[PDB]
Amino acid sequence: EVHFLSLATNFLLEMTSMSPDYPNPMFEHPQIKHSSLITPLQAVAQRDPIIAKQLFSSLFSGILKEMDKFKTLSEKNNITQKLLQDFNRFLNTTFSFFPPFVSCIQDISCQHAALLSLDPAAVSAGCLASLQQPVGIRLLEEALLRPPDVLRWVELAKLYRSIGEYDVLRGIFTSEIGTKQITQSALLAEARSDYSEAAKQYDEALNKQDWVDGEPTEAEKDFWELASLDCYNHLAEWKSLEYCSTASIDSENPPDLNKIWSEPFYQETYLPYMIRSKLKLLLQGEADQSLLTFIDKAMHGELQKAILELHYSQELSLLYLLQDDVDRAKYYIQNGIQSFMQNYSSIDVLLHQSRLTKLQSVQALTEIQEFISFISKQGNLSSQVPLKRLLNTWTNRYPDAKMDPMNIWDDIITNRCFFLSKIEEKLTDISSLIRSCKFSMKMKMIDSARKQNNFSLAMKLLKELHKESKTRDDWLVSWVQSYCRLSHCRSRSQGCSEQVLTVLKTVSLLDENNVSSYLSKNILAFRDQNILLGTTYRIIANALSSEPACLAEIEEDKARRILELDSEKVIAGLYQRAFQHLSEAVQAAAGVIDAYMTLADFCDQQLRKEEEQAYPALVVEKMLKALKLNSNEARLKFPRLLQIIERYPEETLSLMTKEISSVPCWQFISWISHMVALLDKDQAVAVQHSVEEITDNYPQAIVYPFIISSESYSFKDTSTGHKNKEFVARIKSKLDQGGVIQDFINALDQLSNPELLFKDWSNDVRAELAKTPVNKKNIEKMYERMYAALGDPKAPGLGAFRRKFIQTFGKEFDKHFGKGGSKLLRMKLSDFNDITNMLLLKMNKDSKPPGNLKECSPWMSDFKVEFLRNELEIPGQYDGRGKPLPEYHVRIAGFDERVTVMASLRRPKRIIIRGHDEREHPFLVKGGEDLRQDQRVEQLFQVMNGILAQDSACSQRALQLRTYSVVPMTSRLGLIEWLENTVTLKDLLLNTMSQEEKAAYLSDPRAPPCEYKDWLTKMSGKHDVGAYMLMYKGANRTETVTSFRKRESKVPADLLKRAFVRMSTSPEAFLALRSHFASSHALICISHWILGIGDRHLNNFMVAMETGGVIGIDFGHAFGSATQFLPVPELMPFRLTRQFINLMLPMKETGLMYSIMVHALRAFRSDPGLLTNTMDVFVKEPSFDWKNFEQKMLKKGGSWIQEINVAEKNWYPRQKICYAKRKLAGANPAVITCDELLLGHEKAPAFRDYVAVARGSKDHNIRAQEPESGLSEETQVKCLMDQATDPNILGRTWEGWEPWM
Amino acid sequence: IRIRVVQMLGSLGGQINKNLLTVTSSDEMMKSYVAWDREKRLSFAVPFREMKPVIFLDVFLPRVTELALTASDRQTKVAACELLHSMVMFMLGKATQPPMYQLYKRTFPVLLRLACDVDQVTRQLYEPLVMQLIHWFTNNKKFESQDTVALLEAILDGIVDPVDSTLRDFCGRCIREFLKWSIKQITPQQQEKSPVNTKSLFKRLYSLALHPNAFKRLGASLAFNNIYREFREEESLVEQFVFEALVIYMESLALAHADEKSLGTIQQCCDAIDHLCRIIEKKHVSLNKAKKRRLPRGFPPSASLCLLDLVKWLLAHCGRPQTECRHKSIELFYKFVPLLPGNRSPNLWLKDVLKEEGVSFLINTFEGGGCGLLYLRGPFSLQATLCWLDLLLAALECYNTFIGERTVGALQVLGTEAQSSLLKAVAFFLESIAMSPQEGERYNYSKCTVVVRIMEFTTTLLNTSPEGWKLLKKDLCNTHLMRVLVQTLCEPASIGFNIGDVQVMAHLPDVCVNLMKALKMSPYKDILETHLREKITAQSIEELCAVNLYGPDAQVDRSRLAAVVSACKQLHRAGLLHNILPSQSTDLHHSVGTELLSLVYKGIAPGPSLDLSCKQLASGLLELAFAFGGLCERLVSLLLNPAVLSTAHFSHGEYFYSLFSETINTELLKNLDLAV
Repeated sequence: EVHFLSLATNFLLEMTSMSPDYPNPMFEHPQIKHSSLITPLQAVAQRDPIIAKQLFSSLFSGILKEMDKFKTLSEKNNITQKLLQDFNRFLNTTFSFFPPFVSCIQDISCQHAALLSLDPAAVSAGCLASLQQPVGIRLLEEALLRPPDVLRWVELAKLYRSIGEYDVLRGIFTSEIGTKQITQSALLAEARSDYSEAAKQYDEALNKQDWVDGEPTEAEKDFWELASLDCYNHLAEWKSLEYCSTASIDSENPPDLNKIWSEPFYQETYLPYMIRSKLKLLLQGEADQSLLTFIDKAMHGELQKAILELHYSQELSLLYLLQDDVDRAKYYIQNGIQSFMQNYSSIDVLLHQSRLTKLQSVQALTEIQEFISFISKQGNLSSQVPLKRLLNTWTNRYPDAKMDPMNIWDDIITNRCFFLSKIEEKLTDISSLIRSCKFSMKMKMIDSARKQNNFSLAMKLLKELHKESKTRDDWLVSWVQSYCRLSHCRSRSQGCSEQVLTVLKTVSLLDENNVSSYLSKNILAFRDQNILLGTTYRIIANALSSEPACLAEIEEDKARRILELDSEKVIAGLYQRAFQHLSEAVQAAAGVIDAYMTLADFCDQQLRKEEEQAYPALVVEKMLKALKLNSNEARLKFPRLLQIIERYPEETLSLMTKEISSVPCWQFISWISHMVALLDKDQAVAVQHSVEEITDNYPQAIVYPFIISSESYSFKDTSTGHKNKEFVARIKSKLDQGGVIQDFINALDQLSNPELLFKDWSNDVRAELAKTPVNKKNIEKMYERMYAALGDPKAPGLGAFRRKFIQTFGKEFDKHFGKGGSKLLRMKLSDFNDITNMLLLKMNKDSKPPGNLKECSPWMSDFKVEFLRNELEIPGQYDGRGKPLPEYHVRIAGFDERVTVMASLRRPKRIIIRGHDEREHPFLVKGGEDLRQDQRVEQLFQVMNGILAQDSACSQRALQLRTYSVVPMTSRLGLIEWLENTVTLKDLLLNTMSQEEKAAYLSDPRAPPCEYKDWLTKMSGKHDVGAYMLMYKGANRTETVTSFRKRESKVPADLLKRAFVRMSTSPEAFLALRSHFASSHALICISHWILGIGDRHLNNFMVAMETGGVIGIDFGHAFGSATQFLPVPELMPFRLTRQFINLMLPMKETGLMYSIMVHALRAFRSDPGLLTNTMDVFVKEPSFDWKNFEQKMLKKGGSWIQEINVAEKNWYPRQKICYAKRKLAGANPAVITCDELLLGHEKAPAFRDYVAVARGSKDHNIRAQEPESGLSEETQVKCLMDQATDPNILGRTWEGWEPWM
Repeated sequence: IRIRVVQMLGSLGGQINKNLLTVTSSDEMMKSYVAWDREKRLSFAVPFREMKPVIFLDVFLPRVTELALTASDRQTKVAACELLHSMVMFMLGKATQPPMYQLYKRTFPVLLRLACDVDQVTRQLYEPLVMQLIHWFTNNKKFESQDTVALLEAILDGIVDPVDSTLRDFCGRCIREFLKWSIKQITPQQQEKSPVNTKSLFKRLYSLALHPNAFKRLGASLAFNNIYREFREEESLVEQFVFEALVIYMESLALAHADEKSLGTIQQCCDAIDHLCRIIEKKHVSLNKAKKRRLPRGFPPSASLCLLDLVKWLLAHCGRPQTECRHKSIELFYKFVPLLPGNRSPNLWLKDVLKEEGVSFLINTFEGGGCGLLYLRGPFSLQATLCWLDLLLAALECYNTFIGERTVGALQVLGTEAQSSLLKAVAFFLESIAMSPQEGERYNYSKCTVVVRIMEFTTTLLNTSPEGWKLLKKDLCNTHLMRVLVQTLCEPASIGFNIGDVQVMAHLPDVCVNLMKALKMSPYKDILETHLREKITAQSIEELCAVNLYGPDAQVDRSRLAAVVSACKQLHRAGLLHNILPSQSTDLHHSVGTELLSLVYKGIAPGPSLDLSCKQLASGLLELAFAFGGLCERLVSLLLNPAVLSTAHFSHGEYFYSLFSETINTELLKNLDLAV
């Protein structure tokens, strides 16, 4: 079979010699004879296999395409049945599996009509052993499109079980092999790492008796056994694994022999758990004596030997080391390393997580090799210092926490303790360092297992080590500290009832010894003990304060122990206990950061509770004495200080100055646009010395935050506020000495387009003066900003320079700015701006936007850096997170001579500037847009995926929000980072359509645009907005649903699937292009909902055509503001439309876009509150008031015009944090849209229909059949996914939001 | 090797180990794992006897194209090259009856990497193919279409890249073929429109040339070295672009100031400008007129730019602190002055304009814009200090050729009648010249590269007109310049001259001795005598010439001897040794010389082992000991000696002859007829 493809194409091409066409088939002048291509084509095929596979697999389908003209209907079916029988015989009869042949038959099968039903249990057994899984997965899914249709799902599960991918594995075990009600409540409780309830409710389902409600088929009757084996294997359950593996094939006392060697399905999925569990149980010290005899009786033959030597071999090396014949084990481990290299060299290179699960065992293999090569010297044991350096290099080399699953941890730990026991025999202080090394490595194992939510695996290790931890004092106090940490962490998931019940029991255990004359000599753990008890009293006092008196009812001794430490004088006393135990440790490296920050956060949350003592004196000192050190958790909490000092101005102000002036002056550069805005605010003397220090040292990182805070700073005349304007003048005068940053910003102002700037000024003046013309001198104070930029051709020369655009615009407007100089400079009427509009329609038909070169702003086009005149240092570095190096940021060195406009409303421009590091950096410039909104939401994305990279269950999936960069240099001018080779989502879905699909989608009377518009007319009557106001009381439920399906069904189905097959052209690459798109879209759909972002239409999604991952841009409505203030609201939480569903067929939606969402939301709402603090100190900034918001919404022209009359007071920047804190702390996502549609559309006409459609029906939807508060993550994302696709909602939404695609 | 890879990868750890595969998995591999064109072309129809099915000839293009570069078997490499050549001919023949430039942009930059790779027979193929399809693409039957721009950018993307030094000189030949065939075919009745024409290529060259990248100017210079064979040997095209763009080649040369000396860019740009200055002196020796000329980057606009403003821009930029531009501009100033219609010379011209344009006007174009703080006495490398040092060096090397030539005088340009700033600047410099470690020696090199220029300036000022001695001050006649001169004479491991170089370490004793010879004829030889008469005296020699010499002392005593040995040898080359050290009131025979000879004679007597540097020191000392006087009769009397040196007893004179045997013979052959 190694040569069969080459021989096949040789015989298939030999007969063209007896064919009459070799007549120079290019027949012209620039030819090549026909023999000069077909001869080297078959000469190259017999040298390497891949191009031969491609030649055969193309020529076969060519012949079968040509056969379909003649050879009429009756014969083709028999021919295809013969080919099907032949391919079945190939797969069943092949002996040494060849990858570019197995892939060749499974490639030519999957493109024809009758060949699809190949052999759905031979495809799996071939692809699992030739290591060509992607193509069999694609073949089986293509057969499941267009009983045999259940075993196919079993073999698809068997394929996806081998390459990781467990989310899509459990996405078919709850939708296809289902229809019962224990599999759902077991897979839901094994989705989270909760491997005890789902291994305790499989015995209850496997020992069932009655079940006459529909008897379950034999497809899940073994799947329950397999999954119970797996969920017994994950946590350390050895004795109850061998029994469940061997006690379903034969009799009770073990006859285990050729029983498992016969019926080869019994050989696959019952052997490895058995030999693994027997070896593991022998590794702790027993006799066992049962797998040795089976191995020695199977150590004959060819079949019963050439599988057990081919697969495992490492257990064989351990077993012969246990029988102590070393060179037998040496031969087997050398075969093992050769086997590992042979396995790794055949996985296709982008098939990640399979290569990780292969790469995570070389440490154990080399540990066995190191042990043998250490023990194989007689003089090695002639002293103890080789053992000493051995223990040192063993202790230094761990598998990491938080990214390695726990069976690998147990592999390394079990092998290391077995090697230690064998060395402890072969060499006879010495017998104390071995025990100390053992105990320390086991404690590292427990501390790793606590982190990644394996608590049932934690508790048994706690109780296993517990009898040893009595010989000293330090070991016992470290043990009880680890127990207290474990019971602290494992109580965060349990409900409000069992919380106090499970944290009370980790109090009385500590009344024994770690106090008997140990907390007087050592002082290091003295702090950690007080920290632990203070946090325990914090948990107890926080528990029953949520639900006040029903919680301290059901329990006698618990209530007596609580009231030992009414009904309010126990809660206040418990808070007193917590504050006292937290002030013990602070009065008693990197351990002081914890002791500071616990007291910091406890007093901060108590103050936020109290606002609805000497706590501000304890917050600021204990926080800043840790911020003096490098502390990233304390680095993000600075505006909490800048709020506590403002609202508490009486004490702790000179304290604040004395602490803030003695600090490293580089840990404020992220918060610099707060401190430079606090200057105009009174009590700014606390922030003057640090600002002067940073403008002395790093003078570049304050420039662009200072221009806007000096653009509006109107002072006071009181005696404490006179020197402040002089200090502002001092910093302004000592900054920008070269006069060059102002020229940079002026050139970027000259780069943009003034034709929309005049439109922006027109809407500004027609919205300013049209209320009542008594506003004093503001038009005369704002006309100079128009007249400097536009006017004579001498004003841009005096500002920055001559323009190629001013040569055709400022020279032009002299014959219509005469009317301006006559009346518009002294207008004071606001009665007719149609005179501006008739000139404005002239300003677009004869104008030239395409400036075609860099020469529109010639300061940058001829740069030529020469000496130190405040060199520019490209805008966008100084991220913070440590000490900067202000020499190695890339200085600007040149501007490229080509600009490109973009496709939007405004048409922004793109510049291609160069760095002194020889690279080219592209960028995009935005003329006339405020950008302290997008900068703030990128800071939110940075804190969000700083959270996400510490939860283990998202770290193993490697989930990160892919950010970008914005720089707001001055107001209305900012740079935004452009990325290379990305395409908008609408452009992907609109290029992928064929030539008549797209054209008859756009221009068509039956098109889903025009059908939706005619539906809007026929339900309401007019042809504008307000038809939406009549439609909600103009149509019932069951009419819009059918009318929505009828126009949904006119778009093609496989459009994203065709988009990912058009560009992948390799069945391996199609899998890891679809899966990455699905994972990234799941993560941004759950991260756009916590801070509720609306307006998620087509062009605000950008995908990257090199790895298929979406990027989210254009952050219009930051908090809940798409359903408050639009005229027609939107009610969906995110965008999960038809195409995002039809990409995932045949799998249902619970496979991949669901477990990502569950794990991400569990990562989010398990935090101390850093996201809540940062959302709070974002929304409490006075730069985006109602005036700035309406000025932002007026930037585009559209559905928002006027008519609020209420929302000047209804902005309410406390209720937004109230609602985001609610839907972060558990809230039904039909109630949040209910409340936020009430608070903006109270006393609206069709308010009842809005609140009805957002509510549900209690017939179809799960979002109407749930409590409005106190939900959980899986049900929360379940009703979330229900509301995202409720066809009553999507039938009534905005016509440009595109709900039908 | 593979077993060692897996063993080290195992012992490397667990948090380190998974750095291996997780780089990105999409950098270069996910440009080979993607399609080339969306809608397929190239339908091949293998003709059977009756059927003729159709085969799409794209699906095994990106594997043939990878076989033909790294095959590691010349039985399949020639198969893949034959298949790829036939496939290129087929896909070229298909499109001439289906746009495929998305295929051209990935099948053209592999033809060059084939066509100049290693092997000779795959060089005999693919060289005429890619030299023929240039002739086809640069024809009017396929002119100005998008397919030719793919070839041109394929050529340029070849010419500027890291490590393909066998390919860049091939892309030069492609540009030469391009330029030849792009005027061999296009006719001037239609050669006024093309954006891939000659002049568009020239603007592409200049926009390449002013680039902060290191390689995009090396690419422009390779292009110009390949197009200077044309652009001069035909007429009616030369007098427009590059006879202005000589300044842009010189400005790219200036921009190449601090890249690397070992890059290979200065040697290319110097030849690039010289290959054209050897044609400006073949036509503009005669052809000079006020025709319609084109303006380059920097000059004021006019109607003609004949020659006279180019040399004025040069003489206004001869103090430009970019050194490789400054050298070429001064050199071109000297070889461009004698081509005015007066057939002038520098000696008439510069004084002829200095009398009638202002005395400070030829001062500020020498001092530059950097004439206008004790924070630098700590030895460090603040970027202000290095740039001021560069300005000072420009101001220092500007005068060094105009005074040294007969173009100007010395007391004319300098003196009290002008009140310049360099005379004060060097005295400011000579205060703390003799005074984060990774940037200290970076400051030390550029500090030490200017004291040599100071010494050369002090040399060249005197020996051209010795009537203006007293215009300099006396701080240079004091314990700063006559301190650093003794420093660079004996032990310049103090003022910053590190050793580990080969240029300045070899160039110190060629400038110290010529400076001293430039001061013995000076009237102030007495300051030199009274300074140097304090360090190399007889008592200092006998306190350096110790009594314990050959032991475990490796560096110390032999170094302390070798310092004054090198010092006196430099003095003897200078011809100033009897103006420092005279002998006793006796005969010729210098007493220090007789003492040194007796010392080396009686040292090897026992009481002896050796080394290599000990013998080098002994040979240097015994070579100095003959430089004092005649002394050869004493040497022969030493050689013929009947003493007996016993050993657990050979001759005691043959040993002393046998060790050295070269210095003795070359001293005996220095004087004849009184030796034999």
